[PDB]
Amino acid sequence: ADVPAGVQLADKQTLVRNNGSEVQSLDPHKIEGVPESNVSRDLFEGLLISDVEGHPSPGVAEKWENKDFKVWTFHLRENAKWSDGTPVTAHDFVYSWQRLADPNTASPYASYLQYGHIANIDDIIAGKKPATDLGVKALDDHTFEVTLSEPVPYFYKLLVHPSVSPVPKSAVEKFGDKWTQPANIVTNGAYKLKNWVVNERIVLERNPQYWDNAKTVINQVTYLPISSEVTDVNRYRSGEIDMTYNNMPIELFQKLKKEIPNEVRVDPYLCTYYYEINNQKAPFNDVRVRTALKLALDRDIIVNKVKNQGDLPAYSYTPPYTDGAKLVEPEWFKWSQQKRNEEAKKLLAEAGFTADKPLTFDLLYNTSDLHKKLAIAVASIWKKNLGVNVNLENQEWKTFLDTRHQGTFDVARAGWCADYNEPTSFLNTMLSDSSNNTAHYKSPAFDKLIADTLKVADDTQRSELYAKAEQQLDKDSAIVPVYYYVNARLVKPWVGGYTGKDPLDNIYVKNLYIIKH
Repeated sequence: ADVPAGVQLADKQTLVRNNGSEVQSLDPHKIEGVPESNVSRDLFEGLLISDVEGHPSPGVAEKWENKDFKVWTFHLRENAKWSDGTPVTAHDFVYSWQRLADPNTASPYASYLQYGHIANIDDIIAGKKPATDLGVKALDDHTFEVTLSEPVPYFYKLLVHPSVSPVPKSAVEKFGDKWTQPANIVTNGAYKLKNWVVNERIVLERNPQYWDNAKTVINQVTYLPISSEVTDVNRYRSGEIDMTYNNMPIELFQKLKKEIPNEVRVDPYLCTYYYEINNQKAPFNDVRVRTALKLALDRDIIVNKVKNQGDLPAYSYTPPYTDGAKLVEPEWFKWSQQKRNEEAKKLLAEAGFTADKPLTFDLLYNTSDLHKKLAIAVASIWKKNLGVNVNLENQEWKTFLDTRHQGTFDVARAGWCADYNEPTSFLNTMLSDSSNNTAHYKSPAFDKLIADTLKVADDTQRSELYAKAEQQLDKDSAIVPVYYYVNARLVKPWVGGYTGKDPLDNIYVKNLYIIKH
């Protein structure tokens, strides 16, 4: 943390943050969500980290170079250490990235190594080559070298993500699945795990072995698993919570802006809210069905009437403000809703749906006041505008993610936030073989367009290919884009260090501080 000259620090430097749900895991290779990553950034530190404004900055690596954007060499700081006092080395990273790549780890982010194009990743993921064949090596204890199969100019930007953070081999091997328990875990971020009560709280305490520990101000941070945005706001206003999760209650949001304007933080956020269609399950394997749902959804109603929190109606997967996005707004988005509805009704009728045999399916969402209210509204909009019947089903976060990976669903509420600020952070998740492809979308044409982006050595050609890839996704109606999120949350006046300038919202508690109040 960088405490401005003249600010008075509170005697007690403790923080309570709501985290939206119970985490899937504390193991960096078994996680894929925002709640998981929120805790991960405090416990595990990779090569690079985001600074307070989100710029890729030195993490375990103090400096790095690239040779033709294909061979990246990371110089690790000599004083990087784990919470048990042992050094963080290049060998930790070799082991960790191999474990991420190994099919037996079954990481939801195994494909992150394909996104960066680390040498031999496809064969390793497919079980054709051993994980030890991955294009990574420790040149010495403090030098980690990464070899890519093609030039990736933005490669370093990927390295702040939890999936590429180091894990302690000794603990993993000795304790297996219980390595993340407080008594067994070993961490290298600014914090260490003190307590973990499932569905109650996660308590982290400062890690004195952290290389930058002298600049850490908060001594303890608690992460709560409250999925009710109303409850989160209530416990924030009661004094228990210092920072809410960034999902706001429809019930209370308007009032909050007028009641505590200075505490309501609303900043740009590179995330897209959409309805994920299971593309491999009939009748959703029919583009006419998918297009009808996409068109019959009234974004103006949802975004400006039901939600009204500053979100922008979406027509794409990648947010248009992503660095490098030069997207073409589709013609259907410019139409009137009635015109969209007619087209939707016509396509559904074409697909074989009548009043006698209407389209009926499930709408899965993770337990939440916001998602339930949006799902009820969408169910109503689709019933009125298209004559479809929707069965709402809620599931806890971890279960919900597993269900989408399993393909045991029809339509699911979804949200994707950038891992790095570049269009492929979104587009790569729709590749036929992506470990993050929960839409179960497989398009050779889409795959080709993205493959071509690293075959050109020009940003204008790359951007045009990204625009074409979005048009392909849109023509196939892979998903139902709803809106581009805004990062809205409540932050107590005494919480210093949260600028809200980072569009990826990669917060580190080590950068925050409590002002005397």
